[PDB]
Amino acid sequence: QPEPDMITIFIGTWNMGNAPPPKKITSWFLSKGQGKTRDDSADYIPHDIYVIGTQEDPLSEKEWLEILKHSLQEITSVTFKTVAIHTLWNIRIVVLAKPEHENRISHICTDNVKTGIANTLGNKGAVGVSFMFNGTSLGFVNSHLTSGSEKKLRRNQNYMNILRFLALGDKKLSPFNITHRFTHLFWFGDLNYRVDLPTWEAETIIQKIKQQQYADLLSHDQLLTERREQKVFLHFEEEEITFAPTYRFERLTRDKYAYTKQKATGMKYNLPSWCDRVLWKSYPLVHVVCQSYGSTSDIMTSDHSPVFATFEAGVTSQFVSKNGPGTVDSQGQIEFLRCYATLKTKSQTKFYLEFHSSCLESFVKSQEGENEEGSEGELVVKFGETLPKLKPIISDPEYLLDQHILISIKSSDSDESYGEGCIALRLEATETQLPIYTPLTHHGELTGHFQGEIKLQTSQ
Ligand SMILES: C1C[C@@H](c2nc(C3CC3)no2)CN1
Repeated sequence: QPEPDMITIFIGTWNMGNAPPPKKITSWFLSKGQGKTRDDSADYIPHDIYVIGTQEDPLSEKEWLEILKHSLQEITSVTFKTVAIHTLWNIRIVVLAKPEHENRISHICTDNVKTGIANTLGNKGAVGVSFMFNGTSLGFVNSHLTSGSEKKLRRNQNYMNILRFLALGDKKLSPFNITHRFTHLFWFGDLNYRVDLPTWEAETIIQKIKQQQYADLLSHDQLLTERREQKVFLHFEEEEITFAPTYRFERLTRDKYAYTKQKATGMKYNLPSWCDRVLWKSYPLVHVVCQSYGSTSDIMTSDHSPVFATFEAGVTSQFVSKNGPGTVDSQGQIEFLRCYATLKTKSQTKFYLEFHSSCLESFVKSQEGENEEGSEGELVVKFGETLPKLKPIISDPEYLLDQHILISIKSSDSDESYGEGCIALRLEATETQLPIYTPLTHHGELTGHFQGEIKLQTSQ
């Protein structure tokens, strides 16, 4: 039975509006409704992994697991195994996988983050799951961010608290937050970003939705505009939105958007918005292809419609050689040549690098770089040809070219990371000096760049 080099992943997000679901929710898992939808000819083909995020979920874990498993069994005739379930208040994440994957999945983590202080602590935050699928790390975040059209900045703050404080993946990757810990990271939920148009334009917006003319609405979507201005979700992807706004509907129909201000809304308007979203971030040059992104039309218990997204995701096998794991493979090496970091910091400390990768027995600390001034104000940290030669555990190019090197640049004075990035070993050539580049971030915000050349030796 061969190990896969691709799997498909279903991501669902649904704000259930504190109501039980209807008796049939299969359209959700089949990616049927509006937007980029899945071909009828695939309906019986199970996804490898289903990740369900709910918000305002009134069900017990048991109640929801029974509905989910019975739904998937009805669609696929497969009895899925529960990988993980984690709930914070009424925010929940469930991960189900095909039974054949049970001994491919390991290192299962769960965590949550509560966002806000005093007033603003008590119902918003995130839950997450991570695990290994053979040689591939997968992370999943379901977040319910702050509501309200005039709180986009609070949403952006919620995002930065969640990526700082959600403790998933390999705790040895200590300089790295979740945005660097996984081959593939999926972040979804009721992100609560709104279409920022005047209240008076509510009926105009509704008209546009009935005409399926989303362009003038998406140009005002706060998540798209905040992302374009690098305020949030830096280096994440989202598939083009081709489905109607998923909020705020009258319940038991989808024929009416309920946007007017009410006591129940705190006298806020809820103009039709794409609150419910799926984004991802994968390591450079790993296969990830969105194959569906849309909303259901027939699930009407909530004032939100469910959103689905499906992905092809590249995966690698758990590699064993005669040598590694448990020793180095003298036939392999990674050399970083003529490298320099460009940092936005005003601080004058010395800096050193750390190289972290599951292709190394443990992380490698460099010597300090040489600080110079850039022509436009910047700190440039030069490493020359002084960087430690990295000794991978396996030299086989079928393994090594699929790996990645995480880089942290740290202050000698404080040992704190000023920037984190990732370099793919999927090179155009081995034994050849080739340009490398990564942006550097810290707390998910841009702090600089790392660039130079790499020379990779494999056993071929
Ligand atoms: C309910 C179970 C659904 C299902 N059929 C299959 C295979 C074609 C035999 N896999 O799932 C069909 N109707």
